[PDB]
Amino acid sequence: MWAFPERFEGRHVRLEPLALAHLPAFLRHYDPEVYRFLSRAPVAPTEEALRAHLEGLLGEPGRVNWAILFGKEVAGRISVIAPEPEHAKLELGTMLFKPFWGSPANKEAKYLLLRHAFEVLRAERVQFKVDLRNERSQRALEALGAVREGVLRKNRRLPDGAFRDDVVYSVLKEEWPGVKARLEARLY
Amino acid sequence: MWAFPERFEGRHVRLEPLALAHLPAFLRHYDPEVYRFLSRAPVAPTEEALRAHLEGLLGEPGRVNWAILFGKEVAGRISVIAPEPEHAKLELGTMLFKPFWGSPANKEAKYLLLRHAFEVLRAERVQFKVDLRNERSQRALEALGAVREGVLRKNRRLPDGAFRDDVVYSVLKEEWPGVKARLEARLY
Repeated sequence: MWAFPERFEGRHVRLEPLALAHLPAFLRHYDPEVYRFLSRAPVAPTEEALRAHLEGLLGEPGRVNWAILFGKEVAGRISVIAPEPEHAKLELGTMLFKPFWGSPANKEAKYLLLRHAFEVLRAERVQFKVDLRNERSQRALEALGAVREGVLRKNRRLPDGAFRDDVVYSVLKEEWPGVKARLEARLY
Repeated sequence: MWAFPERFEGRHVRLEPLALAHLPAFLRHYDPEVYRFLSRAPVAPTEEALRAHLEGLLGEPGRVNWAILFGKEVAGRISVIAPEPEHAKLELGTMLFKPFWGSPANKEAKYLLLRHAFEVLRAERVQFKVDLRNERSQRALEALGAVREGVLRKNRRLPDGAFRDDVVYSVLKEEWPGVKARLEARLY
């Protein structure tokens, strides 16, 4: 199994293990737009629905989650999804609360995790998956330098029964130096 | 959970649950080319290596496997991989022994499973994944009418440490009638 740090320290954010103790941050910054392109979105603007969503993140087998701390606030979370050491690959996904969109939080959280994945764990592939309707995130990944591999059509079903398409992107180990450079220029 | 038939009866082949009892067929028709683009390929042309490969197929969580019987021979196998009823999708994969390549076995096995998936289980998406180096299978899926969605770069690692790219294809429920028609014209 791969081991990851419980905590990361960046110039703009710090990461710590996501926990139920972080729920208040989720209750303080609820905006449906933040969850609309995520699976198992909170079903209502309530503590119960948000608790269920957070418990879902913490309970997914193999998933490792960190809260992203930006100043005195929890800005969101970043997750290592389905890590597969045997294939030297993993998936990375982030979600930031609305007030922090456009802050350096998302980029530095990714920088910290990508660096550990590629430089320490020697991952060959890190993939990202986003809803075809999530333009904002596709632009963010394009800016990051991730490669758009394609669209998994009707790859997820919502509670109401409608289907969504997933755009798959990836950064390969050979591409990390270039990606790292772009991120450092933008962050530091 | 989705329920599948233990047995299928076609005009050219019949399907029955894959089992250890089928191992002799694997030992009677060994050819490394048949496994070169599959993960966990038999590590040697031996009973032990082939037994390990077959046990691997039977032990993968959620995987449902059938032996394809063509006349008095076991021609290969077909598998439902990672079925996810909650998202109305599954993956389908086949492997035929060399002597049966070009026979109607592969197409009818797929026809039978695709029909059950789309018409009975109401699947919205059936995906196929093949090694970018497996030209033969990519041509077979093109002929089937599956849509090439993209290439997952360095998506699997081999025992020797080299990486392989996976081409992802899919057939959506709306596309099944067209696919079914092409298959029936070719089979019947």
